[PDB]
Amino acid sequence: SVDNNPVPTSFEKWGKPGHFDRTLARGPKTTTWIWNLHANAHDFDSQTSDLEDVSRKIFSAHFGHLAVVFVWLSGMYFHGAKFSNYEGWLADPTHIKPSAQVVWPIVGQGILNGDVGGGFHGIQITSGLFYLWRASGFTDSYQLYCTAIGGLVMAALMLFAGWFHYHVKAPKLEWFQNVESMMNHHLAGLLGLGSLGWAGHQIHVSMPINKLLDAGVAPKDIPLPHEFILEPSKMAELYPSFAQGLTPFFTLNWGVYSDFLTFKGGLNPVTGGLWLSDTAHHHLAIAVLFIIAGHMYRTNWGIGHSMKEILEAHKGPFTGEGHKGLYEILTTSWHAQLAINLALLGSLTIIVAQHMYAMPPYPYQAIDYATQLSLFTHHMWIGGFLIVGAGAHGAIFMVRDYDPAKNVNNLLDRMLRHRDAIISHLNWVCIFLGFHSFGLYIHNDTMRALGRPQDMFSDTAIQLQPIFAQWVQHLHTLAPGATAPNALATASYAFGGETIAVAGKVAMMPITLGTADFMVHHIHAFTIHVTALILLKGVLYARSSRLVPDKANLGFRFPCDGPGRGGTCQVSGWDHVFLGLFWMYNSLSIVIFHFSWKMQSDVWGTVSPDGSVTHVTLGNFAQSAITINGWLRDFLWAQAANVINSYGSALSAYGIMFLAGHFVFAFSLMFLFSGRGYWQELIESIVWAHNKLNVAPAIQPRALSIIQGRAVGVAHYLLGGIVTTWAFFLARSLSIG
Amino acid sequence: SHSVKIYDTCIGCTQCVRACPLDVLEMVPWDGCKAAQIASSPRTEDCVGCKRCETACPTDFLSIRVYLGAETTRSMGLAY
Amino acid sequence: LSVGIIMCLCNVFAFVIGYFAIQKTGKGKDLALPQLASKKTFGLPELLATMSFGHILGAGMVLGLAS
Amino acid sequence: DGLKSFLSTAPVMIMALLTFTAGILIEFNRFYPDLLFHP
Ligand code: CLA
Ligand code: CLA
Ligand code: CLA
Ligand SMILES: CCCCCCCCCCCCCCCC(=O)OC[C@H](COP(=O)(O)OC[C@@H](O)CO)OC(=O)CCCCCCCCCCCCCCC
Ligand SMILES: CCCCCCCCCCCCCCCC(=O)OC[C@H](COP(=O)(O)OC[C@@H](O)CO)OC(=O)CCCCCCCCCCCCCCC
Ligand code: SF4
Ligand code: SF4
Ligand SMILES: [Cl-]
Repeated sequence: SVDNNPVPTSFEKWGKPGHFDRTLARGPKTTTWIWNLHANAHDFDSQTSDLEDVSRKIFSAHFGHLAVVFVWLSGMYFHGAKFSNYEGWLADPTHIKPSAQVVWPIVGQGILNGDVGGGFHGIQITSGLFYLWRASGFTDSYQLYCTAIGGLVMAALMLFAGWFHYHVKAPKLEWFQNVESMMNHHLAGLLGLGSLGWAGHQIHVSMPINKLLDAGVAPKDIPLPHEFILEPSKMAELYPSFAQGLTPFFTLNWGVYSDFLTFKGGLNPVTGGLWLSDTAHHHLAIAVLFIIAGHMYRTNWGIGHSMKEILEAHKGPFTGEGHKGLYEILTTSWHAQLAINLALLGSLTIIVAQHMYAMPPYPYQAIDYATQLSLFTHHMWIGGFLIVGAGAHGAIFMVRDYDPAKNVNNLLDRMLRHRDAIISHLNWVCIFLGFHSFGLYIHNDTMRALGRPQDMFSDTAIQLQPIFAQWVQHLHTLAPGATAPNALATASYAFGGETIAVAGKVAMMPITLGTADFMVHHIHAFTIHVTALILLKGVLYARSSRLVPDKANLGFRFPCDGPGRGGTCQVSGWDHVFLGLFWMYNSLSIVIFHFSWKMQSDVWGTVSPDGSVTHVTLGNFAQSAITINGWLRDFLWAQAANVINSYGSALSAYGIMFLAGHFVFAFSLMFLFSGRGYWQELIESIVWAHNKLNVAPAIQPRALSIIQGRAVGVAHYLLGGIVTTWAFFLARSLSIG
Repeated sequence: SHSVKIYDTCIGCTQCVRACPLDVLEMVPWDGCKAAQIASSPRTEDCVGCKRCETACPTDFLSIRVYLGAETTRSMGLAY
Repeated sequence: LSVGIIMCLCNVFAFVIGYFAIQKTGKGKDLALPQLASKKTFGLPELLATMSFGHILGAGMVLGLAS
Repeated sequence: DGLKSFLSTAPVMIMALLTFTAGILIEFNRFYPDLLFHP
């Protein structure tokens, strides 16, 4: 069921902007038209009312997005091969910092081409590309160039696939609605076979040059990755399990392969990365479990499961008709699927951030504290943005695609029927958490300021010991040998163990948890609960409330329903997204500040040859992170000295963005604190001045809309704050050393 | 209660009455316009002040005007 | 390498379970038309599913016995 | 002929003019740098 040439390819409609919207195609009258145009481009459900054409547009846009990502990755490989020092870093890891951006000498900006090692002048890259390339077995610039060329070819393939699947041969609706096969094809297909292929790549290619570089072989003396597969004698030379071939695999004797597929745990004490044998065995187990999972649902042969029948069988005495109907929602509404996928992908990116620091999987990434901090913070911010988008598209589904006649006494209807109880209890939880975390900080600030340190909440005072987290850390410490008998080391040394001391620097130690950790974890719980409260109230009240009973008729994105009923501005689901964006921003700023301070205070530093570690901020987190003043002075004021004393050096760009973000945040407050009536009257005065000299434009200038004013405000606020924190974090962690 | 006034530029398009979510306005017969009808507000004690009727009005400098005044349970839109 | 043959032949408990628990057996595109008593009784995809399940429980059983 | 008017759209002309002016300024700096006044 594939259509034949639905949409012709013509250059004429490119030159008439606003073709997709009926109102936009009449032409511009006010400037809002222009601002409507970019606002209305990707809302495919609003332009066309048929689900089929919306699905075609989404499929071709997905191919275009994949093309954009491939262009970005190809550029990264090209900048790592021509304008980088991957050659030179690879022979000497701990004398040379990674640098993959070379900047032209112009207007004095060549100062940013700093000395990174081996006669190189360029920006020290902190994305960790070198450590992943070492973990994959890369050893030459020509192979990185080949990967860049292949990425360009795959981007062209993605563009051609998008053009083909929109304009030439495009599928029908029941192709998209066949989700039973799509989940099997994504589990046993993409994830399972991709991890099987990467496990095969690990075992064959990434393991030999990695273990030879850890042994001490120069990178030029390791010949090339393909000559291993040319001659299997090299594997039996190095891993002596490669003597029986594929025979123990098919004959239930997998213990022969317990030489390159292991269960060690911990880190490799030459690099600080995870064990590559551990990661290959993990990838193989993940592949087998995912192949097994990708044969659950009936696709074409009558064997499997019906997801509809599974959902319809789940109902109880508390939940009425249970999960009746959710298959129809998730097969007809793109927005509902987008909401739940954004939630789980944001949670996954946050899980990735939290798992990557404590179990560093790349060689020499852990001792590069800039790379660790950058990766943690970047993945945290990506996850938080995706969770806000999840709340957004849940509200969008509630406004647009919800139907009450086709959800009667199921779970979703009962959510809507007890949303008051849900939101009121979440409100009480948020107030309780805000008091019993931030007021603990306020209590501590006041008692320290009053000269009563024995009355504070601290380890040397009234103690708040996180005893459950300590007990779980203890159980993880006694895991390898008692509850994990075949595991050699612990899953991570953050739970308890000994300090890995690759080079003179630290990679991981037991992260102890005291009163300050208790306080900051309950701060995290509080802020996550408030962001969840905002987004869940926006979802549950997107259609109606006691204030506005017809909110679904007003849409998802509307400023207000007027000054009446006391005032109803910011009632829409979009405005709940707007507020949840700031609260997610606050939550993640505190999360990454906790991470940066705890890692600099109790983990990172310099190891003495006797076995003692001098930390970066000398363990001040236990006594200073219990007050707001300690966070202001010992964390913000103290560590901002690197970003403000950067001028005249190679880090001075991090100074400039430290100013520049401070601009944009403040600029945001113009849009956030004001309203468009003032700006429209001011625009009237400037139009009168333009009328005097006959320079009045034909498109009439207007103030921005109320929604657009809020959008510009939140965008500039988040941009300025994130750029400020990025500049501060990077100039601190490129000067930690 | 809020005050809803209708001025003589009304052309009887009935859009303010259709836009009103609380049944404040009707259309009564008139002679000042070609439609021969003018909006009226007999039920301003039910008006919440949402100004949807003002948004619907097509006459330049709207013929219907809502003035927020005394605040009641009905006017603040309270279900409690 | 002989007792594992008897264990992954007694894996046919998966076939026995799928005889009396699979909702739809003889429905697929290719359904193994020479039907007989106990080899191709329900169909090709039922046989494939039961042999995969048998291999799964056979691997589990042999690595459980091999302590 | 729609591509000619697609280039004629306002962002394409303003980005082309911005690139032209930026190229002129960058070239005048990389030929003759460090001018604060008229010598
Ligand atoms: C040269 C080939 C060609 C031609 C003549 C057209 C022509 C057309 N397409 Mg089409 N398309 C193409 C390639 C082409 N497309 C490719 C490669 C894809 C895959 C991404 C699509 C996907 C696509 C979709 C999904 C839709 C169209 C639509 C349309 C029609 C309206 C014009 C339009 O979109 O506004 C002009 C728009 C632009 C000029 C936007 C430019 C792209 C912006 C800046 C985003 C950049 C991302 C880009 C898509 C991919 C990455 C670029 C790359 C350099 C990395 C028009 C007939 C639409 C339609 O049916 O109209 C009702 C529609 O819904 N096309
Ligand atoms: C998988 C991810 C995903 C997908 C598929 C969509 C898809 C969609 N979203 Mg959505 N969204 C997402 C993530 C996603 N979003 C996230 C993560 C958030 C949280 C921030 C939101 C928040 C959100 C809102 C609040 C709204 C949408 C809307 C929409 C719809 C139209 C998009 C639009 O107007 O395009 C056009 C997009 C723009 C014009 C935005 C461009 C301007 C951005 C803000 C600039 C960002 C700054 C940039 C990164 C750096 C600046 C550099 C500069 C200095 C040079 C479409 C269904 C809108 C809609 O109509 O709903 C149906 C809508 O109201 N979404
Ligand atoms: C630092 C500034 C600040 C502070 C203190 C608050 C405080 C609060 N906001 Mg908030 N907010 C802010 C900025 C701030 N906001 C900004 C900038 C925005 C814009 C996007 C928002 C947007 C926003 C939304 C959208 C939401 C909140 C919510 C909340 C409440 C969370 C529940 C809670 O913690 O209760 C406990 C209260 C506190 C921790 C406040 C401090 C109390 C101190 C420590 C105790 C004082 C002791 C005593 C009372 C003093 C009396 C003195 C005596 C002489 C009388 C709380 C009242 C949420 C809410 O109401 O959920 C329940 C909610 O939904 N806010
Ligand atoms: C941090 C860990 C240590 C502290 C743990 C504290 C647990 C807190 C109290 C228990 C919550 C019980 C909900 C499960 C019990 C539960 O699922 O009941 C089961 C019941 C569904 O019963 P049925 O048999 O109808 O279910 C059939 C299902 O298949 C659905 O159709 O659900 C309800 O009644 C919904 C009402 C939940 C009302 C409770 C709201 C929960 C708010 C608290 C959330 C706190 C989570 C804290 C831990 C993360
Ligand atoms: C950390 C970095 C900063 C990230 C902060 C972002 C916060 C997220 C804000 C999303 C809200 C917008 C979602 C649509 C919600 C929405 O539509 O926005 C609101 C506004 C129009 O909304 P109204 O409700 O006025 O629309 C009325 C229409 O619905 C009916 O005609 O749209 C705009 O502001 C248009 C201006 C876009 C400006 C176009 C400039 C070109 C920028 C494109 C480059 C983008 C980045 C490309 C990759 C580099
Ligand atoms: S202040 Fe603005 S957003 Fe609030 S009710 Fe009035 S017009 Fe609407
Ligand atoms: S302000 Fe609202 S409730 Fe009052 S008359 Fe106008 S539309 Fe009706
Ligand atoms: Cl202090």
